[PDB]
Amino acid sequence: MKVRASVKKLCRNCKIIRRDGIVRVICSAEPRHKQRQG
Amino acid sequence: SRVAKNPVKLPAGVEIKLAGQQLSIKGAKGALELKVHPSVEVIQDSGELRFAARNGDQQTRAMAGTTRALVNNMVVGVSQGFERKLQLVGVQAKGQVLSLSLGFSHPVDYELPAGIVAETPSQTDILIKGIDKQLVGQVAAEIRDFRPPEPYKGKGVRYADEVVRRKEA
Amino acid sequence: IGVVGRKCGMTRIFTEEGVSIPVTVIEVEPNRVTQFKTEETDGYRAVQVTAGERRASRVTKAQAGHFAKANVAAGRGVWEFRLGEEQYAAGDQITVDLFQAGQMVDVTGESKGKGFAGTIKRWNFRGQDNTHGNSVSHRVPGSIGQCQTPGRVFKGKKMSGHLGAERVTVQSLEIVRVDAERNLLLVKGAVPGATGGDVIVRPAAKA
Amino acid sequence: KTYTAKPETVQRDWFVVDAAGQTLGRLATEIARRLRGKHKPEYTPHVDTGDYIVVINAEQVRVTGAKTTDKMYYHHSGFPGGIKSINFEKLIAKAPERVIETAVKGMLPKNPLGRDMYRKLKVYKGASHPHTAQQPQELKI
RNA sequence: AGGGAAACAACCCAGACCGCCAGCUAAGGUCCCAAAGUUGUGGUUAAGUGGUAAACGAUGUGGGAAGGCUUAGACAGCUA
RNA sequence: GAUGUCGGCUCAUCACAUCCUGGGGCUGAAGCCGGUCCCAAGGGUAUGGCUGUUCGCCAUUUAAAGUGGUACGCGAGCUGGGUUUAGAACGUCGUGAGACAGUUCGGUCCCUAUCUGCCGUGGACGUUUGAGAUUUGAGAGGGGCUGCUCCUAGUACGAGA
RNA sequence: CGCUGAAAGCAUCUAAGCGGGAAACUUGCCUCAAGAUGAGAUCUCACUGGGAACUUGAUUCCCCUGAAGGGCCGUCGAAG
Repeated sequence: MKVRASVKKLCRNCKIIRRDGIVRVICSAEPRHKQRQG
Repeated sequence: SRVAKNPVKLPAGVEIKLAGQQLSIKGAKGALELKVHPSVEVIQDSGELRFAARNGDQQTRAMAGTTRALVNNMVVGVSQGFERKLQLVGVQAKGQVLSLSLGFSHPVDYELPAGIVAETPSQTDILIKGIDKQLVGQVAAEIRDFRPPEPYKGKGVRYADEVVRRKEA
Repeated sequence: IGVVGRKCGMTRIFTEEGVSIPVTVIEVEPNRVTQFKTEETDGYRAVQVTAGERRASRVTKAQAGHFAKANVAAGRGVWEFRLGEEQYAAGDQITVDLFQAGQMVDVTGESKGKGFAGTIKRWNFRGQDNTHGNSVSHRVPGSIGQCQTPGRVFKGKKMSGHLGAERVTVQSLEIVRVDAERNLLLVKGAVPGATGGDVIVRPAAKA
Repeated sequence: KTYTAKPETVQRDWFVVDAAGQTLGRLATEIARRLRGKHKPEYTPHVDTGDYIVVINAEQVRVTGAKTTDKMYYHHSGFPGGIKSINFEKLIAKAPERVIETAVKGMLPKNPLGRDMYRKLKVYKGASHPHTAQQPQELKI
């Protein structure tokens, strides 16, 4: 995870999810583009 | 298009029980599937099964779709034996308990509940068989966190696919 | 379940290999069941016992009638033992036989009354200096609290007074010897209290 | 001069509230209203002209929204650091009647009269109460 | 001075001659502490937001304008 | 018509922006190590040489020697080394009395606790007739740390180390 | 870190529904604890006499009777 105040889709495989009230990003390619809240 | 208006198309070997509020699915190769169908839901009958909502909400719009999905894999698991081929290192299957020594000093023994069953078709592999995909996927995940896949050389228990992120140092 | 005895002082045992094991010897005159408290009639499961010999003129009529329901003819004190699932009739006699050797055990008595201790003896405080200019206060506590926030002393502040006869349990003491012919437990180590104080010996809570 | 109720000749009744899916504070406000005696024309503010309230199913009481996992209950033990909390659902597992008592207690006055009115509230846990001799009748059916 | 803003010279309403177990209002209010709507109609809001707050970041949701992709068969998913 | 400094001692108490110990994610993380970021405040969290020191610099340890609030916590608990009244001296300034981005030796720390607080320990009354004993536990407090050698195994991993 | 899973034919730990998960939290361990005025519970013991006035939870007064037990006191304590 990577905690910001501004999560973005860093590449094309990134996907933004509201999970449990948190704006997370899941990446199917690289787990370094996983990022927590924003 | 949306999935709740896609009918179930159950085969002949699924003898259901309409009860008004909750569905009860019986059949051969597994049975006894009960599900408390929610309040915002319609369960009607024909030659095939199909679902519709009750009221103009965005909460029940997700619920009718998940109810069609739950009864889809519920019916097709009453019909067929839901599987998973987890590939690991060393599997001494013996009975209702599973025995595997994943690189520690102790071989951690894993027991299997009612429903599920695991087999030993090869040397490095586990095939699972169960009637609901919920518990099939749950016991596959419960095997998986015994040892997650190390990227570098590659050790642990995997899935059937190969999308494991490998790195070189 | 446990047993009630009195502390007869400490002794020693040499083993044959040559280690001296420190031993307190708990003399257990055999304990006599007076009630059996059942959850139906009392709310919980327990057993009352007695350990011997009060005078007749020191047993009151209420106490003598309680000791005469159970045909026990009974003595100093009455103690209680919470039970899980054990059945005792109200005349039974539990002895040292419920202990083997090995057999880790918890022993509770009343500690020796130190009278009114100071903060050095009661709470292991440091003394201030004895010579380097120090005025009258060489052994007193230091400050109590902080200045105006909070402007009062916090509760549970460690101060002085009565290191006394509180109940103390000493747990996981090994049983060296169960001597049932003259009714003795020999117990590895120290036990709270003076010689002849009442002491309660029941199996270990941390097993 | 106006009427004053006087504590010798006050009439009291016994009542059973069935808290089997009632909102917590909307139940508590009618309970506290009836403990003070606000529903009686003989209301005098310095005498308790209230009724005895029995509440039976006090773990079936219900909070709305997310107040079940939320809604902390606090108490300070008196020692430093000794703040202590419990949420709604672990309190309704531990002591279920304490919920519907600290709701009604906070809505009563902070007086010796509020204590005397709180003594007339008898909340219980199951579907029964040990008060069949006082013969309570059901309200807000 | 009084009433309101929990408490609060200077903020709001209002300027106390005295008595009344009379009425109507202002500010502010009307579930219980605590006087008065658990009032009515139509919505919004799921955070306890209300009941602390900025750059910026979010398929959170309501509304209103517009474009083209719109069955010769579109936006992601199977038979060269 | 007085709220008596800096430091040390003694005793603390809270926060968490976590120093150790615990749980994770990513990695330019092969492993021993790490880097960073989350979660976590339960318990722990040096002794000294120098200087009045806080700090700092060293010496040697530790698993670690956390950062802060509390009248820069704490003198009706102690000290009184520094600043610091009156004495004296040096350098400097001033004709001088004297003075100091200054140094230097010397130099009185009062209180028997009424009330709140806190640690103990009783006396009264009440608990619905009274009594001797034994109790349940709503609640509250304490406790909670950690190192090393070995045992699978010089194995898994790594060309090797 | 997830299973199943839609809204959004897919994918997604989540929106329903189910799991793992830390010295934190609640127990477990020790001690105090019914002044817990919500004053709880057990076992056992003790008391089984008349009359008058005035007001009839009835109180007051007189006579008799003072039990279970508690205390004062004494000899003391590894208790103070």
